[PDB]
Amino acid sequence: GINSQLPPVSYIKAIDVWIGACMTFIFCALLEFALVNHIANAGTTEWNDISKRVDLISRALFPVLFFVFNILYWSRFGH
Amino acid sequence: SSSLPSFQLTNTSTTYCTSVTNTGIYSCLRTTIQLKREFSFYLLQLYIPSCMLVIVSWVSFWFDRTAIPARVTLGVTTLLTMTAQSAGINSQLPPVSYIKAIDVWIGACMTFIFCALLEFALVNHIANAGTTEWNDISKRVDLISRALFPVLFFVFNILYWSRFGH
Ligand SMILES: *[C@@H]1O[C@H](CO)[C@@H](O)[C@H](O)[C@H]1NC(C)=O
Repeated sequence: GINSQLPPVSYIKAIDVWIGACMTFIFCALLEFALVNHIANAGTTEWNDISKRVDLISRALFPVLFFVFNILYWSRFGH
Repeated sequence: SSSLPSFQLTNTSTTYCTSVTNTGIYSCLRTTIQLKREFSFYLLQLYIPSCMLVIVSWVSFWFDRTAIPARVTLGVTTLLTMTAQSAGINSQLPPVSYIKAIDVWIGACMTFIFCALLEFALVNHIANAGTTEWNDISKRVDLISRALFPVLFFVFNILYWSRFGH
């Protein structure tokens, strides 16, 4: 919906960056669950502890990394 | 060079184009400009998104056969998404009636997800048989596709860019 209203140009606009970013953060989010499900299937007690660990990390990792990008993005395009 | 909206001017050239026509021989000057596009934009807008989608279609192979809701949803959503992705792209390409390179690269990703959704159908079909041997074949198909698809895509990737890097 966004892409089909931006004036046609053939160089990377700032919004185009911010779109691909969100596209990545959701791609990684859907990817994170795939890793968790993969290691959780193992019956060993250690792998279960790692599966739970990956979740607990991402619970606060992603909001941090996005906030990092958030800072980087606006500072780059706040001129 | 900056002024141009959609193209980037690389080169200029002053040559002669004096030719001989039915009416006679007329002297002629031809100035020429060379426009090529920024690969950067089209890479981020068109190519990279679909690369993520093809990768997503692969992670259904790393899920076991028993999780039917997992691999069905992954397979059908990825295909729906690609059709939408292709729709957003297709409705901004300048109207032409010959196969563009991007158009090839779209139909390819469309196929790799069609085959991914198809792979699970094969696995689910042979896994229903109670025999332990079919089960080992069911599990084998998964383990292959886990590394088969990324290879075949990487093969196509090589072929594609080499064909369209001229
Ligand atoms: C640009 O034009 C010059 C002059 O003819 C030529 O020597 C050069 O090869 C051209 N460059 C490209 C991009 O081919």
